[PDB]
Amino acid sequence: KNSKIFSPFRIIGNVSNGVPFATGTLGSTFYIVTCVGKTFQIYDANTLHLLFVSEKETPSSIVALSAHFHYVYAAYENKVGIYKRGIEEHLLELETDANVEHLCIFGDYLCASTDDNSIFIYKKSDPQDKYPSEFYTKLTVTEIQGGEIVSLQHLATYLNKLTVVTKSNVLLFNVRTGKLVFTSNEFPDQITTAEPAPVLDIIALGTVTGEVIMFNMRKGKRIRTIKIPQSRISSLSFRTDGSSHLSVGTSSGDLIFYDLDRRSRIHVLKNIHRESYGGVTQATFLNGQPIIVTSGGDNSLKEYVFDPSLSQGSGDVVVQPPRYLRSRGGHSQPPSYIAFADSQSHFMLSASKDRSLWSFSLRKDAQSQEMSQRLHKKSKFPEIVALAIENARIGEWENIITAHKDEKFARTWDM
Amino acid sequence: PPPDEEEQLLAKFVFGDTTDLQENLAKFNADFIFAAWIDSDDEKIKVPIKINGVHYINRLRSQFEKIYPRPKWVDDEGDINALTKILSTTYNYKDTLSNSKLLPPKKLDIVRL
Amino acid sequence: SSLSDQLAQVASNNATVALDRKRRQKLHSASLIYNSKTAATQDYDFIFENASKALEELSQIEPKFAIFSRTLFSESSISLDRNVQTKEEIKDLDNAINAYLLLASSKWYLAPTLHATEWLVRRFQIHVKNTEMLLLSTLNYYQTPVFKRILSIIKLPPLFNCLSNFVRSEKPPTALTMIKLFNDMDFLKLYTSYLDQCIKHNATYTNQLLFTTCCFINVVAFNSNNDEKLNQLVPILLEISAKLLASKSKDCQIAAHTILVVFATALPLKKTIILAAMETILSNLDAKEAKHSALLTICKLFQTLKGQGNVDQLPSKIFKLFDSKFDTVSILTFLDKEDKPVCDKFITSYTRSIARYDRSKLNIILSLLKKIRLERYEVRLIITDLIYLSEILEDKSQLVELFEYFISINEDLVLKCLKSLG
Amino acid sequence: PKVVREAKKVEMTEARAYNADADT
Amino acid sequence: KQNRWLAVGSESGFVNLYDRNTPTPVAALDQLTTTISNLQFSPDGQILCMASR
Amino acid sequence: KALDLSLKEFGPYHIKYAKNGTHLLITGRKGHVASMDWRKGQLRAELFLNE
Amino acid sequence: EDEEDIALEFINGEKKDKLVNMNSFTSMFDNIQNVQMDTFFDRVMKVLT
Repeated sequence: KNSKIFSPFRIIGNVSNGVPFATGTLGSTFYIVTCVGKTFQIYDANTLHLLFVSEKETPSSIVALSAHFHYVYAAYENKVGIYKRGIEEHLLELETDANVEHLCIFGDYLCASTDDNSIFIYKKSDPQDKYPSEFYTKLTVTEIQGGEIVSLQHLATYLNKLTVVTKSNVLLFNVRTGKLVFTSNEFPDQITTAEPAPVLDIIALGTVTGEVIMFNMRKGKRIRTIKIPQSRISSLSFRTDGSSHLSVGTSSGDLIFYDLDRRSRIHVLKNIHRESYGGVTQATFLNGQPIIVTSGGDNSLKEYVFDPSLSQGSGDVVVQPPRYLRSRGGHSQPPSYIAFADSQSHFMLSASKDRSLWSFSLRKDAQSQEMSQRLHKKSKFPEIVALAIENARIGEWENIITAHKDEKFARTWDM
Repeated sequence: PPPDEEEQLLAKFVFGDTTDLQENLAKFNADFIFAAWIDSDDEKIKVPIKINGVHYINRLRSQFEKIYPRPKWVDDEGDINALTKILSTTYNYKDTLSNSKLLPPKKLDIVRL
Repeated sequence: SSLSDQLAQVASNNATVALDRKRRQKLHSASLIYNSKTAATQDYDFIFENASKALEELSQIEPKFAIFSRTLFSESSISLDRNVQTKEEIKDLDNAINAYLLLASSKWYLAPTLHATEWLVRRFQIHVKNTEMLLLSTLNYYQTPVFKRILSIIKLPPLFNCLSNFVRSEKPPTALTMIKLFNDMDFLKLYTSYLDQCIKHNATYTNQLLFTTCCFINVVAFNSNNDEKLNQLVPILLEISAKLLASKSKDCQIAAHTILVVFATALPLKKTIILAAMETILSNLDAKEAKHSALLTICKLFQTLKGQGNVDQLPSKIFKLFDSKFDTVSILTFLDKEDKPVCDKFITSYTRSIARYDRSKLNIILSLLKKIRLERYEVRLIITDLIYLSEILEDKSQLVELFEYFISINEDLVLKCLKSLG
Repeated sequence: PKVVREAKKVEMTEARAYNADADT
Repeated sequence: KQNRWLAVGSESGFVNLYDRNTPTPVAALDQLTTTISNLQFSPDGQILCMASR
Repeated sequence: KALDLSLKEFGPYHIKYAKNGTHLLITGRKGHVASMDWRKGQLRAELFLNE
Repeated sequence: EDEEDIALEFINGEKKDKLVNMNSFTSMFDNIQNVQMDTFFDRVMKVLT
């Protein structure tokens, strides 16, 4: 399987495979880590210019990503790998065949949940250690305690407590002592998404039937209930720019923003991500800015910006609608044909079964654009089956020729 | 002895005191013009700076509220308001034409074969 | 950000500083009663003297104006400069101004208001700081010469760019232009808060309401073709309508009726929205003119309905609410008049409601069908359930008479309902 | 005239965030 | 079943519609610019197609 | 009156205050100098010389 | 009798309402001054009705 002439380098045109992305800050630079099959890529929020890539491909597909400063924790099968700048430094191997699903890293505790409802706790060998390595203990949640684990979350100002969220309800476990300290009341609807709110002791819960719950742990009681009938929550996030805004992502591909102070809907973004590919898999507000990052299974990562209000007074009332800032994307299906655009080897033309022709950059810019299908005067075209390109006459006339499936003519394109 | 009310009125005029104006201005209201979890570990655990866990949590509690100001919603917890409720529930207000047996007046859904 | 853009922010912050002589004339020259040359010559004491007299006239017409004599039009206020007042003191200053403009909104036609507001413009520079609120109070005086004077001395906010043409222009803003400003979705949400400000305080007055009803009605008209625009008009103008209905004022409730009626014809809505519309319409229905308008509004909303359940019976809570606010005699009078609007869909829904809930009212059903001709499918539905009544409910003289009425009119179709049902 | 809506540009600013090491 | 609609062509192309349920036309269609050659209703009568050669 | 502007194009910038204090001159190290009055909010003259 | 017959009868039953067009309420501004609002809503219905 190893070549003496060739070795894998990286993947082009794939920004996200559908796994939720993880975000972090390195000094003044914010970065976004996205899973790409058996490898991951880190993009700079300022420009969506890639920074680092995995040195090697994992033996198994990565299930979940967690990013903490210079270290990103990736889980595949029963092993959790700790990566730095895309370089593998220390690998965490679980003692059970059960594969990992949900990861939470707070302080020196690394928490991994397997499909068998077993949570593995790891701790730093030294207080100044950079990453947890040592195995602290194992905590398993049984069916009587709760249902299948939805996600592992840790709230701020909690001393060694893991807010385990299950389909049935939420459970509070003290990792240091390994005891179930509190069980929340059963919820009628299945929980799908859990997001810690910027407020304290309140964690947002997304159900399968369009319900968002501001469950306050401290009171052990519901605080609020947003209703989105005929919808399923896929992601949640809060605005930390000083405005109490909550972004609700849905599997239908719609991202909704609420003014939770005003109990009103600021705006709705429709069909940002394809419903067939899972809609909005992940939508996170950037920490302390009006920028929200959204992703989906359609191989697209997108940015929105909230423009400051146009009204001198009652600025909280007149909220500018979200706007296209920048995005990276590519084919939604495997490419059918590939070719080298220029001798300098800086851009690639690529066609896939999604009826689209795309140009991908091979440099750190990661620039990507879909060649326009708008016709000159004298739905997408059928699938490209063959293509030829030359560069003797770029800028003078058409130089690309393409053949389509079940089509009796060929169309030309200009690079 | 404290000054008389008459003296205060004269003092206000001379020194240009405007505090009475601002207090009325501040009092201006437009309407008038018109233990779920108890963990033994947290009590016993002692954290070096050495302070008790509960007091440490409260200070770390108090540290967080400096980091992020608390918003007002967390404080917050026939019928006339039915319209406001339904508008909140749905962002779709077009009646689905699939049920409607009468075609739309202006928009014709037509596809070539 | 470029230094010029950042610097433009600095200039806006220090707009009213009056640091040099040249800045002072521009700020002081602005006036609503006098021209620029004379305005530069009139002094704060002179302006305050006229304003103080003006408020006394304003106090007599409405006692509420007398309060501002203690706060805004005080002799001490001559020495108050906003530039030297700290951050918390400005909002309280802003709040007191904002309420005064609400009072002046209904009295702009009166001359004393203009003199009283001159002190605010000259002393507190409301035209520079509270530019949005002053204009937003004076939208309905657009043809009045005052609004032209306001445009000349005022710098328009970004949302009011449509009025830039009429700043220092001999023609006043036309009927057509406010529609464009009111078309913009940002402003409608801006205006909404101000209407919400008046309704909580009951500041809505007819001349205000009349202007507003036309405008929302026109904005629906201006966006009639564009379907998706109408869809995003739904969250805003209805929740305005829900508020106006909540108001005890009869004028507000009817203003809600007109907007609901036109939009439903412009845009077909879900039934749950239509049924919910009733319960807010009927919940606060007390005035004599409001119920007359509400009943007409109610009938139209069914005429817009074109989906299954178009003529189904009203829910229990809705039906009970309707008969309380409109006894059966009233609708008989409603149907009696020759100029009655098309309400066959409502009556078909209403008659089916009578059968399911009220056994005593069956003899009144016979009267309704005679008064108004129901559509053939609607008659078919009324026959359908009445057959169920005979099987379940005991036979009655009124009940058999209802069939005998169907026997007399279109005998053959009564057999179809019987054939299809038993 | 149409209502002018300016894109301008957005530059992010560093913000203080709570540290989970104190939680541990 | 009985027809509830009746449309009359003309060389100018006007299509006067009559409700079959002296008669007065419900409307006088005035779009097609030429002698009307084709008048056909939908099977349910909810659509009228008017065309000229 | 407290004025803070962030710009990195020709940093660092040396700040000098007129004797009367009305007009502000800031000169960038890589060569941009702008003459402006902080109270007015009006830039007086701008030089983009790349020296 | 078939359900499609009932459908066709419902299609026959519907009767017109005049559609709201671009210039239908434009004249309303002209006669907005010093008019009772009940008569205002009457005029709105009249242009509608």
